[PDB]
Amino acid sequence: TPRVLIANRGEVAVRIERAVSALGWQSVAVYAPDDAGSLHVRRADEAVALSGRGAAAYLDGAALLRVAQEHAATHVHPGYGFLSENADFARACAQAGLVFVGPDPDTLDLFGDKSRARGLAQRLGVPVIPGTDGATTLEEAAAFMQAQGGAPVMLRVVRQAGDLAAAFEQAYAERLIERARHIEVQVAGDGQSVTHLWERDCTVQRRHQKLLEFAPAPHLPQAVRTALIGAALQLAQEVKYRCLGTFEFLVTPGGDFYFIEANPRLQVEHTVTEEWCGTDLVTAQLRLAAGETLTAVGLATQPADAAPPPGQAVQARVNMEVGGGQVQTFTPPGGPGVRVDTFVTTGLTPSPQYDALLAKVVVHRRDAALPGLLRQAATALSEFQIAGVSTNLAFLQALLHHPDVQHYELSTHWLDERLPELVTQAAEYD
Amino acid sequence: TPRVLIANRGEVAVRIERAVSALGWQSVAVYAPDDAGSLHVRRADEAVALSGRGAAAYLDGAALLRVAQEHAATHVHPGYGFLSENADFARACAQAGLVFVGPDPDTLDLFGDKSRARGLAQRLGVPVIPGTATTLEEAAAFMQAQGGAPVMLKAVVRQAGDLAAAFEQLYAERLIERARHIEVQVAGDGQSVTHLWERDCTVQRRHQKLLEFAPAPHLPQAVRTALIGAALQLAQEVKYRCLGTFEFLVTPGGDFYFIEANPRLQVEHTVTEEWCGTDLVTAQLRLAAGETLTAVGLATQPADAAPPPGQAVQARVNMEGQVQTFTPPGGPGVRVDTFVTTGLTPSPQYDALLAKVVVHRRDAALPGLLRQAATALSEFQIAGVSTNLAFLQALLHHPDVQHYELSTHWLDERLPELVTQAAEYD
Repeated sequence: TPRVLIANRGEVAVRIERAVSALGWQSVAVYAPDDAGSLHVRRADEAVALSGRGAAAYLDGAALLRVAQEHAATHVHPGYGFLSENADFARACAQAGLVFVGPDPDTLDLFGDKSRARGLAQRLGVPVIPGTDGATTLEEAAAFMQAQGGAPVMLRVVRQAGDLAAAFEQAYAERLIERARHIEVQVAGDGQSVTHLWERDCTVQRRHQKLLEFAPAPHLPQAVRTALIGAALQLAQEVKYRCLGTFEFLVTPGGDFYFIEANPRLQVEHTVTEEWCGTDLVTAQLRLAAGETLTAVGLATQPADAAPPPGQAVQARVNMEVGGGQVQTFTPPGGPGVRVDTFVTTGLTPSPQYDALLAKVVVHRRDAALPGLLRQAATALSEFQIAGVSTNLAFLQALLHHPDVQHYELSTHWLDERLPELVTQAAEYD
Repeated sequence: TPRVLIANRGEVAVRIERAVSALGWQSVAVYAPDDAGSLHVRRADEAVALSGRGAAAYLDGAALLRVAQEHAATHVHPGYGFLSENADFARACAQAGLVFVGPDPDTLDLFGDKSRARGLAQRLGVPVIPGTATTLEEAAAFMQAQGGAPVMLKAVVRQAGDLAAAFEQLYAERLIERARHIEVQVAGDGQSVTHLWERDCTVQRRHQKLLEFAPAPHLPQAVRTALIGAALQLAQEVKYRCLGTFEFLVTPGGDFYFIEANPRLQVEHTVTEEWCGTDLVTAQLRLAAGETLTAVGLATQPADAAPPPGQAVQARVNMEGQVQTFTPPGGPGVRVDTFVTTGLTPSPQYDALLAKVVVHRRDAALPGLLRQAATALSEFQIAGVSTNLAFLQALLHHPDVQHYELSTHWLDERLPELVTQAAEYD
């Protein structure tokens, strides 16, 4: 029976402890003292204190390897963030007789390298953003910028050939892709075959942090869907992918797409796909790591144009925001069509060592119309009673009532452009 | 846009507010003053105080009709309990231009009368429990013809000589031993009928359900198909509209007997919802407003339709003070339906139900569901009132429940054992 070391904390470590229990396996959690009131502590079958201090304590690869040895772990689940994309760490697990819950280290190395992941995309016919592939010839950043014809470029954002030398100095030539949606494809594999759980749309972002994530992508034509999934399946198949991974794209209004990132791990938003599709991704992920087939783990091996599930779901990230305080009242929404993934209980004082996430609220219904889903999600959020720390709950409600979200007339820059209006609107919910 | 008067309170009234909302419709809630801390007050689009007191307040038919008139309601949802089986009330709604969310009043009468419903089952070939107008010389004659098997009087006698002494404290029927409680969920649009398969509610404390399973664990398909086909006969026969449940006792070899037709939503609709991936209450409302099964998203399907994969169970968390801490479980595979929030003081005018906890998984093996259920309940933080949480845990860990080697008399027989056991979980 596996003994799974959860090399992570917070809402993901809780998540993992619940999939481990569902399998009849055992879990070993780790914690830093400033994290000790976290639900992931109590929820493990056994929790092991780290001698490190902060976020640092969870990133000490050799410390985690000591924990694993000392407590007879067989498997290491890195969750997301921390060491989930660290190929050396995966190697070191492998070396110590531990199975890393993730693809092979060579695949970690590949998808973690901008230049190798691009070249792979290019060799398979998968479009990528126009850019400088490596280094940056740099007086010429101007030359590529001149080749973009007046269109803006990201290093900072450079809009004029004149502004380049000065903006550049502040601190690698990519075309700025404007008016696009962020659409990503969930993959799974067993090392022989690959499959998919369709898509998610994570377009509503605040300085590149995702706030609202939708499965399906609203108002997406099937032809674009089947193309996105086909691209993702080609990437995964080419590396003989094992376990879970997500392939991220920017998609223009007319359905052009650009491969932007391969995340070779579980993601925060895996929850929306779970509730839309009626599937447990994390038990599947664990079983795939332990050597079962897609068919044995209960994932259908399906083509890119497979008809998507009916219904719809959205996840909202509830954040503390910044600030401090001890959590005094904390009573997340529940009941039909709502699911909440957290680590927070009453009397917790969150530590600034860790990100601002307090809870993820997933809302799901079985009809197709977006406005009805947004109304349901706003209601569920309005039932979230938090006292003692400040949150984004009003801001989430302003998002969910905004017309442009109601028609999904959105791009990845939508929110940053409208931040003052949205902050005004949020005071009606405060 | 309909405005639905919710003639009820507590968790079901919150349930119905949620379904009305999903539809883009409007709710009007009602409450007695001592119930004003309930979630169903604030969760409704508009809430109205009753001038009655406690439970009585909610049973005042004419008062409710006055609320409906004054607030321009169009539909009345009676939930379950209270006036949900009251045919006179249903008639009165219709008279006042309010659509009663449930079947026609002639069906409420029929299914509310033991002798008419027995009679219907009999005409249709559906077995009913042997039984009896009393006369002690009808009771003792029946007891004899049962050749020594026990018998119940209602509305428990083991020996002929024990009868008359026992009698006075009425009709008589065979006591059905070693049976499971299996019930079939029906839905109709008045033209056609369909089902969402079965539930098992065998674990009972003096006839009060505590754990309710969908599907019925370790049920042969042949027995499923028969149960469903019997229920579908009963419902097609009355051209049933809306939701209704047909309950049976089932022997270990698969004999079954019709025991009750509940022509309404039930408390344990929630387990079927999670197992099947269906919203029964929005269907029910749409069905009451005259859409077809098809139009409301319900497959019209035969008795032998293959059941959905996975499994689900509901546990009823009961107060059995002021609620100082209330933090229900959550996360993947759990759903909690309540009305309670921190600082509510429960009124002893209303039943002991605090929360329904529904746990759902997509594999087949029962012990793993039980384990999941137990772990969810261990996360339920309640302070200020006493609950049945530890008791519920002892149920979930018991080997007989793990093997589903149960009957409707199982818990009652083992109550001291289980009460001992529960002590380990607090």
